[PDB]
Amino acid sequence: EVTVGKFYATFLIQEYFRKFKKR
Amino acid sequence: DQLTEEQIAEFKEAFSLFDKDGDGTITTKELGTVMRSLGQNPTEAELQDMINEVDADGNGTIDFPEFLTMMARKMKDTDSEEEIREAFRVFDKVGNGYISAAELRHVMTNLGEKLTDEEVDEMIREADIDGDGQVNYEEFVQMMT
Ligand SMILES: [Ca+2]
Ligand SMILES: [Ca+2]
Ligand SMILES: [Ca+2]
Repeated sequence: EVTVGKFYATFLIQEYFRKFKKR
Repeated sequence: DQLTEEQIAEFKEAFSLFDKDGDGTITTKELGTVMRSLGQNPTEAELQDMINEVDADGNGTIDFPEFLTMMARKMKDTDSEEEIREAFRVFDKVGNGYISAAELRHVMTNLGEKLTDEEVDEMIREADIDGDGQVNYEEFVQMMT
């Protein structure tokens, strides 16, 4: 669970970058 | 269960963040490079075990089909709110309920590989709604939604 969460957290930061660029 | 081309492409962008040499695999060395850049310091044994959680065919590296299997399952199995809560706990290293502006700037600068200083400045300024130099959980939720 910890390893998966760490990979997923970096994807979620990249998702923020996409969202911010849209706003 | 549905997975669009766009969703797959976004997961590929996450893969390539670790696969910095573009050879189609994530190694213990590449994983360790990213983790150390973010202030973690796993042993080589810990990095091998981390690769093994994702490496379905046992050849010692993560390829994109393995990465995609893991990332799509995590997205499917986790409510969107818990995904964000978990991520906040990842970046709140102390566990005090806050990510300092300096810490978030460092995370963004290392994970958004082309971002300029001005871009990260705008993001931080927008993120820290109340302007206290920290990003709390409610502010992090606003970022992600
Ligand atoms: Ca590689
Ligand atoms: Ca493999
Ligand atoms: Ca704040």
